[PDB]
Order: sequence, then C-alpha cells, then structure tokens
Amino acid sequence: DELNKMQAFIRKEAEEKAKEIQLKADQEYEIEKTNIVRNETNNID
Amino acid sequence: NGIATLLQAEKEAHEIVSKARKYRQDKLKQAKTDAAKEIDSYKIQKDKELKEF
Repeated sequence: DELNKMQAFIRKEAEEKAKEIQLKADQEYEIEKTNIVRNETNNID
Repeated sequence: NGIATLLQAEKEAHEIVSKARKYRQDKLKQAKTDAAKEIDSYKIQKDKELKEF
C-alpha cells in the first residue's frame, strides 16, 4: 500500500544513517588504534 | 507488510553493514598491527642504536 511504501522509505533512510554512523565508528576505531600504537611507541622507546 | 519487510531487510543490510563496520575496523586492525609493529620497529631502531653503542 501507499502507507507501507512511505514507511519503507523512512525506515530505509534510517538504515543508511545507521550504516553511516557505524562507518564513522570504524574510522574512529582506526584513529584510536593508531593512538594506542603511538602510546605504545613511547613505552617501547 | 511487504514494504516494511523490505525496509527491515534494508535495516538488516545496514545491520550487516554495521557488522561489516566492525569488520572494517577489523580490517583497519590489520593496519593497527602494522602500526604497532612500526612502534616496535622504532624501538628496534632505538635498541639497535643502543646495541651499537
């Protein structure tokens, strides 16, 4: 139905936002991992 | 509804993408191991200089 199709687009749009937020978290994890390696460098030094 | 189920599948695909984001972080964790190895490599170079002295 028209209502179901309209609700499908809204939920699909929220899915893209969730994926974008998840992708941003992955980028943050890589940055945090690099900082951990940098922190370990001082201890290793 | 069928449209809602398709939206749930898109959410499930996003959930899979969210799981893939952890896999992307896991993929980036390989660079973290290389970054950790680079940190040890810098210490190894410092240790080599200390060893030379």
